Amino acid sequence: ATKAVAVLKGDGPVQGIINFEQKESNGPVKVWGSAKGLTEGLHGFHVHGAGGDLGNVTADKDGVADVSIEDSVISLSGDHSIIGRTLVVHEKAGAGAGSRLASGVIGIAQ
Repeated sequence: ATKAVAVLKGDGPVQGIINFEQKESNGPVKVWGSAKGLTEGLHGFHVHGAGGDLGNVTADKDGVADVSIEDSVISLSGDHSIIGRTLVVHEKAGAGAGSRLASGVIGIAQ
């Protein structure tokens, strides 16, 4: 694909949207967007399955994240295609095996 969207829905006020973008089959995916209704701190932000970790995002004192991560690992086409694989995010701000999540399966836009 060349575009895709992950609509984040979760526990109560936690929601959000995340766009992905790729130009050529082995180029860098650009992951931009935001999610709203969080707590203050860092949250585990990554794609589910093998090969899709995207570090963290910084929720501010309003529980809102802004995301702008270019990415060469993940891919819209190819074998490890994230199209269909689920973008999850921790509601619990910090470290460790977070359990209260908010998910959004990645679907095609363009």
